[PDB]
Amino acid sequence: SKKAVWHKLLSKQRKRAVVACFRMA
Amino acid sequence: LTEEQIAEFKEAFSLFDKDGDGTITTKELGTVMRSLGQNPTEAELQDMIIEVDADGNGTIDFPEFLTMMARKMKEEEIREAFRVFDKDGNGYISAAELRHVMTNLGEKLTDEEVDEMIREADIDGDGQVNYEEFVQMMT
Ligand SMILES: [Ca+2]
Ligand SMILES: [Ca+2]
Ligand SMILES: [Ca+2]
Ligand SMILES: [Ca+2]
Repeated sequence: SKKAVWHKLLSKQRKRAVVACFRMA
Repeated sequence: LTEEQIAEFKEAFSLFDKDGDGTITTKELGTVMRSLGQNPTEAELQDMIIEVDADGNGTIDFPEFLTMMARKMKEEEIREAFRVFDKDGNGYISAAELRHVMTNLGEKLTDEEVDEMIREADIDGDGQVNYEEFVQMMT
């Protein structure tokens, strides 16, 4: 099953989007 | 804010709070950034904290983080996530778009892995992952 890979992408994307929020102030 | 939005943000906060102590430091921010393959400098880390650190104590608590996320709101995070995969915006994630996201996030890929990820998510059998299939996969 590849649900884990899908979940890892989502986790990383969420982190990347919060980093972008910090960057955008 | 709705409690559901506060709960999503709490989960977002918890992606950065490595010791779970309820504050995000520069080192915790830089750690996550490095894990994304960025190479932040001390200056950039301090600059990002400084804008969000309302009481100036040097770290970000959840209310400060929540105030930043609320200002952003002025879509749900799973919606924004789907939009990142669905780059052409047709409401469907194709294999090429999934390859693009895996590449951008440093996930090594193969065609077969990509096909199986899609196949597992693809309830209606159209060869792509729509939003409803996306959210079910994430559950
Ligand atoms: Ca912490
Ligand atoms: Ca603070
Ligand atoms: Ca698409
Ligand atoms: Ca489908």
